[PDB]
Amino acid sequence: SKPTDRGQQYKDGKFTQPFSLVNQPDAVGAPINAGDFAEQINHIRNSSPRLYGNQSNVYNAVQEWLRAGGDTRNMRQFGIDAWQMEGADNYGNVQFTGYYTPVIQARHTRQGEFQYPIYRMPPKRGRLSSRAEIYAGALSDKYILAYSNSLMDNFIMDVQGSGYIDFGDGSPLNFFSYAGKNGHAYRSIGKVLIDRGEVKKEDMSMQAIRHWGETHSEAEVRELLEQNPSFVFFKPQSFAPVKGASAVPLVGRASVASDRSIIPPGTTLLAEVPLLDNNGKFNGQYELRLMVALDVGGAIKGQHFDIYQGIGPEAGHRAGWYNHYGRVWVLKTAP
Repeated sequence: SKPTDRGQQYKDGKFTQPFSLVNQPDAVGAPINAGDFAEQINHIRNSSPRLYGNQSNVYNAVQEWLRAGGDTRNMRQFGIDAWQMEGADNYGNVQFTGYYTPVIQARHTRQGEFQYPIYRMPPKRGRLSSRAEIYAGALSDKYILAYSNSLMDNFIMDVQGSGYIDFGDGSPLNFFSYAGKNGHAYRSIGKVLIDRGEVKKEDMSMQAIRHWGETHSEAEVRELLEQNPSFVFFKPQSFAPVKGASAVPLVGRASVASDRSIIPPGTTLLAEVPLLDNNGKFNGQYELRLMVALDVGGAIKGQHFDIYQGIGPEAGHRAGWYNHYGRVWVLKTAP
């Protein structure tokens, strides 16, 4: 009837439309990320001047409001309208998932836990080998770019097509991009997990696949991954800050991926974000933050938001691996 296990709340009435204008958002206090929000807007200003010009009236009003105190009760003084989203259940519970930029730990030689090679493009002959054959050592060692400490991390990098690598020697972060693919068509690992009853369809995502790997043995991970005979090859690439589809560098917890047809890029959002414990479970608390839609995702549709958590392990922990719920108000100004 009315579950609360994932952060759902029912104190804002029943919604009859996708967005509803409220006199004052049901959120106490001020956003906690004013600095990050400003930094995010500055990135839009410099990286996407066209988008900035079109939304500047909103950003300016929000900035003025924040400097004056940022309390949600004083938003109207600045012409800021708050449109509450009905969410996934028409009770205002907005579906939230998280994503982040992983930093793969790797070494130049195979040592200790680092035993999973990441490859550059081999000759056409070697490209014919399946993932299983490659895992078995079908390719020469001269094509190995690095030895990671996680087979699952390598796969997630395969799907993404690129990834950041830390060799642990204090040198600059390494970036590797898509160079090519092997001669085998890919198969969905997520579909395999869904068919096996291991992961729920609605909770399926790259993060969910990541969590499955963490809760399973090396043999089980390898067995699963081998169900996809495709394999990806990479090449060194000059470092570039993480950007969303909008081409704007993303600021952790100040940006989201959203459905363009519902929440256009550049849209300002005030959100009560559900916090998670060490097991990825809603811990009872929420954080009031401002965020801008600056990315998209293949499975991020409707009123579902994918919060960019940032880069590294901490961002990874905050990302979670299944659906959670918060409240969101789209901020706009009336002419």
